[PDB]
Amino acid sequence: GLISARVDSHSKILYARDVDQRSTTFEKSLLMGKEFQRRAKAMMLRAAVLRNQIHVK
Amino acid sequence: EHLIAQHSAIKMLHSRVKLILEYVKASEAGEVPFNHEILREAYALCHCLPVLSTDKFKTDFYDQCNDVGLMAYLGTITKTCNTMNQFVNKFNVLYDRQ
Amino acid sequence: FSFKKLLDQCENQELEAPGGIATPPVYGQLLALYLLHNDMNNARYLWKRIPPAIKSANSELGGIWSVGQRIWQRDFPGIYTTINAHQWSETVQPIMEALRDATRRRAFALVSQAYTSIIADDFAAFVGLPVEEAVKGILEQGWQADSTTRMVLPRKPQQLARLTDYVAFLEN
Amino acid sequence: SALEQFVNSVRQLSAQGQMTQLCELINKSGELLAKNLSHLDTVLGALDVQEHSLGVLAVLFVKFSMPSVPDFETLFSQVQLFISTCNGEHIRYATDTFAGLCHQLTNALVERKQPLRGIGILKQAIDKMQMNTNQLTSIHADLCQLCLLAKCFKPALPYLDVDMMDICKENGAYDAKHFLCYYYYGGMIYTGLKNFERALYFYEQAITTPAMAVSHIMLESYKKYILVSLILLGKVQQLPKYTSQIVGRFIKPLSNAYHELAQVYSTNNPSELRNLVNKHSETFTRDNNMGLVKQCLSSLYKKNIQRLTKTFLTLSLQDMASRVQLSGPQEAEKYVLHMIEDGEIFASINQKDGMVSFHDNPEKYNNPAMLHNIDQEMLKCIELDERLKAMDQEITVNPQFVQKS
Amino acid sequence: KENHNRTQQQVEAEVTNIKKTLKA
Repeated sequence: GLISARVDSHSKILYARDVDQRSTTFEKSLLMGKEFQRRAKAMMLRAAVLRNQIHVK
Repeated sequence: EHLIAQHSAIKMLHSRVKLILEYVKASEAGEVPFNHEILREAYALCHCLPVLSTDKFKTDFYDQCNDVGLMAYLGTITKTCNTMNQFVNKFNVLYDRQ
Repeated sequence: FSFKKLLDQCENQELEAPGGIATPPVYGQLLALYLLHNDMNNARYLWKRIPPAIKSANSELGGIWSVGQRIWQRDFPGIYTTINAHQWSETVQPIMEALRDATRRRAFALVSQAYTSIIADDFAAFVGLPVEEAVKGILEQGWQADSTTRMVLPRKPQQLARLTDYVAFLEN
Repeated sequence: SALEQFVNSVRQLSAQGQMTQLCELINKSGELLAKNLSHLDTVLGALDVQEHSLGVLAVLFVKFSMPSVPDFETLFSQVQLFISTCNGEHIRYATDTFAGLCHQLTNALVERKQPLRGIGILKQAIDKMQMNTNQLTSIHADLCQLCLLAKCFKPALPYLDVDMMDICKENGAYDAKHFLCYYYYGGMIYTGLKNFERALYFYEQAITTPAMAVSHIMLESYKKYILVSLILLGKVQQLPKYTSQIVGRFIKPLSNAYHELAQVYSTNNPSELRNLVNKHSETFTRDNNMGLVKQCLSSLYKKNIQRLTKTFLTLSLQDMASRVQLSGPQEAEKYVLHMIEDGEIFASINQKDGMVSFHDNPEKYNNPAMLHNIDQEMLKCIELDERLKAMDQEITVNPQFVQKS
Repeated sequence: KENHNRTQQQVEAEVTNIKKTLKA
């Protein structure tokens, strides 16, 4: 991540990539939402198993 | 309240458009002596629609829709975070186990 | 559509069985359908699900499985060669050729996407049609081909209620 | 004549309340050593559907009935007709015994060669006994085990795609073994169907069960979780913090081969990965984890090819093959073609120069399809919040609450 | 909005009822 660039080895040219702030914001927000949903649905199951006092003896 | 505020203005626009349409219908057959100027202005008004039906507008509109949708998704996530915080707090004060 | 109801019928047929094992024709039909929908995981699991004795009893299952291995390795030119090795039963005679057509379309996608320039021989092997399909590329589809190099060039081809629901959820 | 009085009491107790007396009477079993119920069974079974005889079936299955008292077909048909046509509500009053019956059915099917025909029976039993469509029961574990053993993963999909909320108590007979094995078998079913994200979720749920001892199901879940995290992701996902601190110090040393497999996987060198796989081939073959290890081997190449796009806009076939060590331009071309076909990468192949160009500009997020996707995500989040609020109100209305606060 | 308010007030009534009967 020191240099934001892309190498084209056909013509041997170092281009500069431009991060699309809108697209990267959207994808980061969607990934965060997916992670949130997974974490919450795991926490609900953990609450269910702790309410039942389920554990391995 | 917001939709009633929009309703109050759409009602006025509908009233004006209905009055113009009634004038055109009356001047059509025999009711009111028609003015060429007013009829031509009504034709121009009809030719003014659709308003900005270009492909460039249809992209900016969906840009705005997706921006507001992302904001709504983040607000929903925040609200669910608050609700799960409250649920976790009550679960901890009821099932408190050390 | 009717395909959904047909799949529902196969699900019903598979659901109940005299001993958990159904007739060989319906097993072959299910395996062919699994191959048709590219659901290869369930296809191979059905293949190992078949008991070894009935599996070795009939060679139609062997041919269907060989087609399955050919399509599993994504060996496109050999799919058509293997599908033509054996003769299928009459009740599935016209549909299996349809499966071939489906694979045809699949290959077309794999040429339209993921290929800027494709060798004519490799394109013909992927689509299966020897030389004539190349013509269909230029005259009908609209591509631009050139001779003496054999380089095919593919070309890449109700709301207000929702917002009210969102605001109602957020405001309460 | 004790039997006549007993059956008269059973008939009168039906549709008349006092279910506790009936339940205690069925619990007072073991003295019915006579096996002459076969001829008298088919007189009242058809009449008034099947609102009874669950206890008699349970006490018939377990008392030294190895080949189901050499009447396997008749007993199987009996339980088939019982489950297919049942009230569903009255038997829900005593689920425990029902679950036990299902367990016995599993023990009668997985043994010799035929665990398949019973899938469609526990399939109806699950939705016949459970509270709602999202409620974990011990029969879920048996259904998952039958689907795993019979190599028929499709029927269990509707009972794995839903997220469990609350677990049926089964009169205190729901052991943690049922939970662990259900989640482990769901993970194996999902890995069989190449659904690695949900498989990782299932394995993590199995691992994070509170415990104080070492369980073989937990250890196998840990191994397969490591493998699935190496396949789907490029690294072993960190386990959630709310795990038992004692079980997490003994299982890890046991699964050291998989941890060093991840350690050598993180070096992005396929040769060392293959050498170490050959070095502990015995461990993977004994644990039946082979096939997942080869999938890790292929995923290393796929991840190297994907990482090539994080630096290059356009690369030669020979250069790519030398960088990611496929030893041949044709193998690299086939790998990239398969990667684009599956949608894991955005690239195109130009055979005129033998070159691969990565077009890392997929989406602009300005189309109604993304609007619909965000709508679906928002709907899922809203239903999640509604479930959380319902659980919160339920925990508030509970009498023990407020009294303790 | 009216359904949310009704549910909130019903929950409030139930909790104060349980609090009253719990003070024996």
